[PDB]
Amino acid sequence: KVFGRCELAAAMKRHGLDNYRGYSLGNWVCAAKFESNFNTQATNRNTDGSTDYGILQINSRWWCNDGRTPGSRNLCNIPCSALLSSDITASVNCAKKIVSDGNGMNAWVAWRNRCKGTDVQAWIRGCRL
Ligand code: NA
Repeated sequence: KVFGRCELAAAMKRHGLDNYRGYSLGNWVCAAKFESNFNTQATNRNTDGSTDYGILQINSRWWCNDGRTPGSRNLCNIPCSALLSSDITASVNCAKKIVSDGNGMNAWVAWRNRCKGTDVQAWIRGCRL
């Protein structure tokens, strides 16, 4: 599924991401925009052989099981394929554990490089929330 900007903002809010660990909804929408372009089916191979899955490009190195990432963990206790669902529940639940792990949204390098410190409220402007 490719979400609209306001459609994803609404889904993230419904799933309790809005101000989760102090990150306003604009931060989550901005991160999703640059990680996946709002496409739940996005996958990208990392040089280390891990893979990133879904709207928030969650990495098989630590967070999900894809069966092809040697020496990796599955800290969200999920098949990485669950991160590709049109339903964002598994991505949201797993993103709550990632952003809780000590470095907040810096875990998303595209968030650090493209969202952090910017006018992230612009990402939910005009949305009926
Ligand atoms: Na893994």
